[PDB]
Parts: sequence; structure tokens; C-alpha cells
Amino acid sequence: KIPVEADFLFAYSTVPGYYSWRSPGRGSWFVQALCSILEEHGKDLEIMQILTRVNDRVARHFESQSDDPHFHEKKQIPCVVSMLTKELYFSQ
Amino acid sequence: KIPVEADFLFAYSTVPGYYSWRSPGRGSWFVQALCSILEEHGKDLEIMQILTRVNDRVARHFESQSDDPHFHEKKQIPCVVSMLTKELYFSQ
Amino acid sequence: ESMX
Amino acid sequence: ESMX
Amino acid sequence: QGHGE
Amino acid sequence: TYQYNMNFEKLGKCIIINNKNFDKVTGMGVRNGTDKDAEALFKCFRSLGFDVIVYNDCSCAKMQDLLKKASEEDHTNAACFACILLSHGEENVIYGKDGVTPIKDLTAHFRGDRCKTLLEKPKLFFIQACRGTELDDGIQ
Amino acid sequence: TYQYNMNFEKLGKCIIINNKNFDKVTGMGVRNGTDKDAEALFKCFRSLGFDVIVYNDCSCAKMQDLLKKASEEDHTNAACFACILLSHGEENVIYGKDGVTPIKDLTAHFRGDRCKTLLEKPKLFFIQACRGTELDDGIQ
Repeated sequence: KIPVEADFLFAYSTVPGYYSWRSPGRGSWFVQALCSILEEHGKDLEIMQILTRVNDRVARHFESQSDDPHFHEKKQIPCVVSMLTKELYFSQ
Repeated sequence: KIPVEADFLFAYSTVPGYYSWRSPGRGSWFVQALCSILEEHGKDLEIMQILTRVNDRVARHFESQSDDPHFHEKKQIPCVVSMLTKELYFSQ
Repeated sequence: ESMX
Repeated sequence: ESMX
Repeated sequence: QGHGE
Repeated sequence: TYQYNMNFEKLGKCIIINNKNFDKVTGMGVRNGTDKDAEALFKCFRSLGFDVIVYNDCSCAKMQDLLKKASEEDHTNAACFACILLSHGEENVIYGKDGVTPIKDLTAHFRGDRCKTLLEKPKLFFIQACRGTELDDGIQ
Repeated sequence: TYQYNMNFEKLGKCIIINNKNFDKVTGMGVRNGTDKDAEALFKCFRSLGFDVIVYNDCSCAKMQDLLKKASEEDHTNAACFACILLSHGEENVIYGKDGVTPIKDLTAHFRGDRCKTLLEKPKLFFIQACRGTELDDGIQ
């Protein structure tokens, strides 16, 4: 038998309890990052390597901008939840 | 700047809402598996690779045994939550 | 930016 | 087995 | 190290 | 071997749910920029080899039914499954245009016992949505 | 550039909380087998290079003080930090010998803004404990 909850992977744009940022002109930070990394390595990196790089890109490359000082210069860190039982590659 | 929630990694023995099994004579399923993988690959595999193999080991090699039919032949799958921004190796 |  |  | 597919 | 078997007729189905407009009663505002995300994701996933489908401004009932039906289809010839949700959200919850629905109920349709043709195959979910109202001020 | 820098004098500190016996007021039973796990974990993590210490039957206050003090130490010469929790638990909480305590409270002490010496360094938590009462029947 195999556990019914096995082989799922959840890639959240942010951690539990936090907001997620989105740019009206460029799109959400997480998606911008995800597509960027996938365009470059979606065909040669394992899924966790890809999302880890996505984690780093969102964490370092983005900072919020708003007139309201309360939402000014805020950061974000994505969250990967894995129940996978094997390494995942999208090719070969 | 760096998100304050960045660079954390949680390796749970089971998924949210579920039970976690433990053998009184051999120890919990999760630790038995985690220790055998680390003893053989702790220094040559990346952390996510290690935990993915732990997930497979727990998912395939274990199955509950009990008199009460309600807890007979149950399975388990661990849960890995990652906010890491780089690959992690325990060496060099 | 806005929040989601 | 028991549960945690 | 070396993760190779 | 330690890799998922990818030798199948096709990589798999990729469902994108792009929620931009919400009913006034929910208190949620328009998600400007979401069409750009949906566009980029579609090209990106089509490029990987997925058969991608894009839904727009879905109600909670529509999201549930849409995923339940996808899980009742035959995946025998597919290597995996991918689903991307773009919307407003709160902890453990995702917004439909008319309200809120538990993320767990959306993904449960694909458990091993309820979707046999995806058993032992990776089931991926990418979620762009809030999960609360805390802000990360950062450090350094 | 894609790997955490491990070129430090120490790999890091490793805290193992092994809770086996609980107060009758909690209603939780003895966790037989947890000593086998603790000893196994001790040797494994020691082999990796961690400076491990095992604490037995900790109360909730003891666990909080244990993690707080650890986060207040100087990790300047360490590559990372590891904490292993073995005990009874429920969704979002872990049992001390005298009751429950939020897992978030134990780990928040290591946030980038509360432990500068571990900033940009991996913080690892391994947790053996229940997270609810659901059972997984498995399939095929």
C-alpha cells in the first residue's frame, strides 16, 4: 500500500499567516520569480532545486513600495511543502 | 534586507491532521527511517534529497499492526516544509 | 504593490 | 504500534 | 556538490 | 531508482485558475496584474510540455467541480498533474469570486484512494494568495 | 553561489528534546521506544558534526527557555542550527510533560531579526509528534 496523502507538493507564494505581494504592472513576485527560474532551468533542475532558487529570488530581489509607511519596504519568503517520494525532473 | 522567516526548514514525521506512528520496541517510523538514510548518505546528499528518501522509506516500508481493527494496517507519509534559499550539504 |  |  | 539527473 | 518515472505519452494536465474579479460582498478588490501572471504561467507550463487550461473568475462551486472532474478523468498516460491557483486567500483558504473555500477540500480530490490514475505520480499545486495579514519587515 | 557556506569552525548546535513520561493531568501515556530514537538520533547527528545535547521530560517552560537561550548564544562560528523534538502533539502544538505549547513559539526565537548570528544560515527542526487524529488507510 501507498499512503493516500503521498506524492503531493505545494508551492505557496508565502508562509502561513502572511500577506503575499503583487505588482499591478508586473504581476505577483512569486509568479515572476517562478517563471524566470523555469524559463532558465525548468528542463534541467530537480523540482526542489527550482523552488529553492525561487525562494532565494523572491527573498532577495523584492521589497514593497507604498506611500503608506505601514506597508513600505516589506519582504516576502515563499513556502514549499513536500510529500514527494522521489526526485522530480520535467524531461528525459 | 532578508525576510525574517527565511532559511527555516521543518521536517515533520506526518502531514497536518494525521497521527504519527511509533513502535515501542523499534522506535518511531520517522526516526528509524531518518537515521538509516543519514547513516548512509548524510554526507553525500543534499538535505531535500535525504528527506525525500525518508518520505519514500516511511511510505513504503511501514504499516501499522494492532488488535483493534480501527488501527490495523494504517500508513504514514512525512511532511517537509522548506523556506531555505540555498542547497544544504553537511560537508566540506 | 497590493496584497493577495 | 502506538500513536504520538 | 553534484546533483546529476 | 530515485526519480519519478517520466516515460509516458504525455507530461500531464496543467489547470490554471485565474481569479481577478470578486463580488462586492466579499470585500475583496480587483487583482490587477493577475492576467500577466496567468499569461506568463501558461506559456511557461506549455513550454515544459503540459496541456494547459486557463479558467477565469471562478465561483467556489466552479473551482470545486472543476477539480473534482479533472480528478475523475483518466491520467494513465500522464506522468504527473499540475494546478495553479491565483486569487485572494486567508490561512488554509482560497477565495472564489463569491466566497471562501478550504484549500484542503480542493486538493483532496486527488488523494491516492480517490484518483487511482495519478497514484504514485507527483501532484503539484502552486498557490499565489495571501495566508493571513502579517507583514515581514525584514532585517539587515 | 547555490549552496549554503559550510566553511565555519563548527557545524552547529543540536538540541534534542526527548519527552517520554507525562503528568497524569495531561492524560498522555508513556512513549516507549523514544529512548531508542533519541540514542539513534544522537549518534547520527553527532556523526554529521553537530554538538548535540539531549534533554529529557521537559516541561513547557523548560522547552521555551531551552530554545530561547540557544537563540541568544553566539553562532558566529557555526554553519547552522538543528533542533529535534520527540513527544506527543496535536495540530500546531507539542506536548511538554505538563501540557501543550505552540510550535511557532519555540521556533520564532530564531527569526532573522531575533538571532543575528544565524541570519542567512539554515535553521532545522525535526518533529516526531501527532498532528491530529486522522488515519491513513493507504491504497492498492
